[PDB]
Amino acid sequence: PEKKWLGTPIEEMRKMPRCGIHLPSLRPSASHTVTVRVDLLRAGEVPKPFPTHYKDLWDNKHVKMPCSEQNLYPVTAGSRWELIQTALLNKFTRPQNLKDAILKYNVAYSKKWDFTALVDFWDKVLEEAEAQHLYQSILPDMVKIALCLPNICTQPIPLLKQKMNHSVTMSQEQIASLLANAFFCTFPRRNAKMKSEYSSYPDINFNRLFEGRSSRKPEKLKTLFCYFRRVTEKKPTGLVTFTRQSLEDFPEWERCEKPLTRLHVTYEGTIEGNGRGMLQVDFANRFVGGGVTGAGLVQNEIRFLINPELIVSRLFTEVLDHNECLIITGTEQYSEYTGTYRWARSHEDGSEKDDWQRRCTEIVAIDALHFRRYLDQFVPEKVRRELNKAYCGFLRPGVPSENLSAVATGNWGCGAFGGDARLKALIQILAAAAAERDVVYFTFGDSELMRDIYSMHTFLTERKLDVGKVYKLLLRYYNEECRNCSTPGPDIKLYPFIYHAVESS
Repeated sequence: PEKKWLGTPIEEMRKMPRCGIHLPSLRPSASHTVTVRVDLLRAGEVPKPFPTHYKDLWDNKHVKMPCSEQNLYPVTAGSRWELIQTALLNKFTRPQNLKDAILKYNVAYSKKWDFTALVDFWDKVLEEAEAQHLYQSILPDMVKIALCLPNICTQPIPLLKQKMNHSVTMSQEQIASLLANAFFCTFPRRNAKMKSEYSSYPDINFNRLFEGRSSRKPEKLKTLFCYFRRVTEKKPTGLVTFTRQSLEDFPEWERCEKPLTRLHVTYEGTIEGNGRGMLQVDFANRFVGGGVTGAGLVQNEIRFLINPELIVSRLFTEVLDHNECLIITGTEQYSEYTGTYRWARSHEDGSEKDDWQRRCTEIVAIDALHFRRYLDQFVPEKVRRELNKAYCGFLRPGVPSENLSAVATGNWGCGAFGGDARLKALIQILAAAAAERDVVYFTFGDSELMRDIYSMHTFLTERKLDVGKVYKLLLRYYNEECRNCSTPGPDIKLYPFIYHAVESS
């Protein structure tokens, strides 16, 4: 029988907080927006906002806040924020009450936004007492934090545009207020099909969670209301950092002399459960979070539900270009799940916090390409694209490699997305090697794949092939077995080809 895991013992892999650099003082800079009072930051205390009082920017470089005095609506032109306040400061006893409240400041979508799934959740899925608690406690508490937005998020939030290398660090409390607003669909300029300014950003308002008959919707709502119940009953005290990273220069893959690093590979366990303290790869959509606020539940998006603070990145994160990723440090897990997705129960996150009061949970969104024609991914241009995407996700400029955790990852962009698991494993191993990080690879039930990955890594390591030598083998595979292949896949597979090439010298 196959073993459960192979390679380096997982406990010998580096992880946070132990491996981490000494953090300098948290402070704003040209590359770092910090929305809280750093001098008053104290463990277990809700951070205070900086500035003390709301300051507004309504322009193309910052989030358009719903509480802006430039957020106008027909009443003459009147305050949409005052209308939002009046709409939401009402008693809800039936789901149509919530629908009508939300539509008061979204009149243009009165017909276009269906609320069938919300109605069904409220009346059919919840028991009478659960529904009562929803509308007597949770929803009014959600309204309170949402309408406190100008007192909570006092500092303009910059848009993380393409090509920006920039960080935003905000409190979990600030994020809660932002997400309560997203639930009540209050963010202006984020709704229209013909959107101009925000066409290159993901949806943020939660309207599409309320629509349709999908049996998935009630499980999404359960998971989000678990979060909203938690943060309203006990205000979170941590910080979260969102960093856009955009690299212009990449390794010279054909000549790279860096050695392969360590590997732990296993067909049991999960990235979030067993990669604690490690850099956790989110198998992302280029629109980060993908369809999380609307339809379907695909590769990675479950993470955005169980760590819902990740969702707020959609407010300010432009669609990722090929050379870009988003790194999120400090999100908390609020829910556990089974499966077929179903909310199981709440989660009490036990992670330690770093010196900036950020939970030791680092997630990187990197989007694989889709391969609608299988052989496309072996073309050198496409191998390099994926290498560079992974490398951007793994690299930490100016951080010594000894202070970097192992990368916790798995079958990135494979299955129905068209990626070949064995190629993608080797691509991630090479990118990790170039960024000088070890790899913890979860195959999620596939024990033969675990063995095949371990066997290849062992062979390449023992024969002392560096990144460049392995890349050259991938080029040979393309040129000799793929370029002229007239069938969907070649007769000789990649790993067998690599073994024979090296063994024949």
